[PDB]
Amino acid sequence: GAMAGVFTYETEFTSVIPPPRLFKAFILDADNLIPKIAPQAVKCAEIIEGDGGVGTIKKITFGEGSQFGSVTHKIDGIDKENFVYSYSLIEGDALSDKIEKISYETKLVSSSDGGSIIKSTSNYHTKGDVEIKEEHVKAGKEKASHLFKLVEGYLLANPNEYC
Repeated sequence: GAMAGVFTYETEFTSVIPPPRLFKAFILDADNLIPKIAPQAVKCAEIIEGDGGVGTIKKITFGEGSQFGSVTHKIDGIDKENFVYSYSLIEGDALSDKIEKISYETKLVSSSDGGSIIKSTSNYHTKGDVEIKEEHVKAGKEKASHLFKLVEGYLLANPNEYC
């Protein structure tokens, strides 16, 4: 059979919002928060199976900004105490004959200046010859970035929320 491998890519960015509020809002309430503040980004998020914990399958339908496309995610793990959230891409444009799955990890690490470091790990499950383009990968890193700034901007404007 064809060669199975994992291509791992790691990216980091900072936030003025510390991990508890940021993980509660940006991670745990993404289904409610993002459609509400960025409808052009996320139209809706519907749970296909499960209740919200590990093993939950959910479809995220994009707004006009992503031509009303969609992704299907499986929740691999949630650590509310360590601000870690793992999920896999089980249906999406990023998948192909070459890339059968993409496992993701988002970790919120605190800093002594009262903020967060948002560490994102992308694990591509490859089949056969590996041909991962830097432009294709960075388009997903760029993607997540422009949206987080809408989230950050809203949390700063609404301090009473997610306390």
